[PDB]
Amino acid sequence: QQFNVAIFGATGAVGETMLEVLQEREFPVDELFLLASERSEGKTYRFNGKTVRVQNVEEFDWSQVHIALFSAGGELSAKWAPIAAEAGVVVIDNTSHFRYDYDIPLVVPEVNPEAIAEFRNRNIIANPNCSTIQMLVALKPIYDAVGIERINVTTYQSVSGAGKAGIDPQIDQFMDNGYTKEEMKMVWETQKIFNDPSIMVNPTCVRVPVFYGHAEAVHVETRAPIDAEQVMDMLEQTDGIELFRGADFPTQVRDAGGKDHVLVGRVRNDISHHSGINLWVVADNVRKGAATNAVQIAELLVRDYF
Amino acid sequence: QQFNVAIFGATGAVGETMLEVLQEREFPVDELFLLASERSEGKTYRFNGKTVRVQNVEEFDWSQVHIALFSAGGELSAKWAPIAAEAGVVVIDNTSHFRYDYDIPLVVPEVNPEAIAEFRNRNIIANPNCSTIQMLVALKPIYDAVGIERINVTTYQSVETNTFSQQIAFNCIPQIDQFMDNGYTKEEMKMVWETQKIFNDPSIMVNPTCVRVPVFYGHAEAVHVETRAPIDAEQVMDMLEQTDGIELFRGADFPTHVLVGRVRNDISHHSGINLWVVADNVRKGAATNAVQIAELLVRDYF
Repeated sequence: QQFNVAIFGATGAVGETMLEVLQEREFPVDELFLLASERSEGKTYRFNGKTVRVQNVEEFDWSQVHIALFSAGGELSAKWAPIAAEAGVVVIDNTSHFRYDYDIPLVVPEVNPEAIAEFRNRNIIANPNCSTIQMLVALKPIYDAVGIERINVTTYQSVSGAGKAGIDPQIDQFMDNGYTKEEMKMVWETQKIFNDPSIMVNPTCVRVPVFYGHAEAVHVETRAPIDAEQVMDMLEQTDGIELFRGADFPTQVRDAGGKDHVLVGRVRNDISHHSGINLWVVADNVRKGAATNAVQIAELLVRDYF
Repeated sequence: QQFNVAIFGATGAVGETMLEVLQEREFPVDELFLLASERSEGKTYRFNGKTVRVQNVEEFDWSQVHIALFSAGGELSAKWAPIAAEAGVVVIDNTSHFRYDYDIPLVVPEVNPEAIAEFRNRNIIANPNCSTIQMLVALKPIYDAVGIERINVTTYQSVETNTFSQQIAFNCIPQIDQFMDNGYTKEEMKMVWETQKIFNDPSIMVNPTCVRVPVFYGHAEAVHVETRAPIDAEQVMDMLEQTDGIELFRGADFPTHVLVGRVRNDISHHSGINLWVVADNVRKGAATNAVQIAELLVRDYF
């Protein structure tokens, strides 16, 4: 069984990464379509040994495809995802646009793959922010074991918007709580994915002068005590996570290792407070994390619903 | 009344900063003596409109001095402080060496000026780590008002070379740091011990994360405080404006004198307070703190 797939925003960095991930993950693609604006039309890419030509989204017949991956910015998704959906395409959307819609599932496949069933509400599934993906993958085993009462998290990214490959702010006027509109969005994404309005989330989204890749410092207040050693064991077993325990010798120092893996380290309890757990979570290639999450959604969608 | 003051480690950066702070604060100095090893002897500095020559510590008569400010490294304080103290000098030591000794006070004048009294034990007062000083001045009003149950703090260094490495997110995974058995570095534990000592409170839990990546302009700290009674971030923002030496910043662009910003409660948890603390010259902070101790010593003890 093979499926027709579109990538919208195919000439952008995430869109290009999506093609690479579909190939690397050996997704059962029959025909691949690459969509962009008129200015990008005619550009060529190689996928599974075949040539694919970018075409204008304005001329595209959506009846050709089963699933579309969108990564061309929120306003274009706002316009085009309803149109693809109406044609019977299931859109996996890598923008902020549909993440907060009550009727649209927001999915991290290691955490809430059950939510994918709700694709039939609107023919759209929302891909979360890489920051939220990273954190939720790392926290889920802890949540499952002992519960989570409160998360305090600091995220770090470049001031310039570059560094997303790693290989070369407005106060929220409604909440009036001192958190920025980005920070509140993380709260809402986190609570949605956990499907748990009782989890308190307190983010600080920090811009750093110069930074390649993305990092988060995470403190969690658990509902039952848990030893750092236990959570390190859990994370080591968990899929998609690479745990770094630290090196005593040069030969024990490791590189990033994975293509799109959640890199975890500095795992430790609050001193004399074992219902407090601390960890840092890193993504070297931010785009590959986002793209991979989107493809994992498509894999499960195809498996259980097609 | 004027006092004879020595600086040991005069040619080091902190030593030079101490000279500058003594001058800027108009400390009542009779004679300033500048001390170092054989090699640095003969070097000159300007102080209070005078040329002062660096001399060898090995040949120095300590009976000349009332107060000495030390910042030549831990082993040298270990060597010279008991020697100076025996000669009747009150030593204010900038190193970590004496900080954790039960009979030596560790003093931040805004927080625990009472502890200076314990200088009579061994004629030594310990100056805290520059990052601990920075944090404790910001937390003191909060501590006084509602108390503090738990502090979680991250300290950041200021801005293949180290410069480039400090820009790579993968280095936030601390593969090559040396950890004590509880998962924390010596450096981080020192912060724990200094905080509990200065607040004179063995019950305050302290959880420090001391990092060299990412880096910010100035010396930044991110603090979460778990209080003993709820307090509004607006109350807290009021207190910090009505405290001298602290400057408050609003706006979501922070980190961007001691500066304090992003002050907010944990959502629906008002006994949680979050804030950033940024110092422009954290080394000058340490020097200033040491000179402040010397000031209270002169005023209240001499």
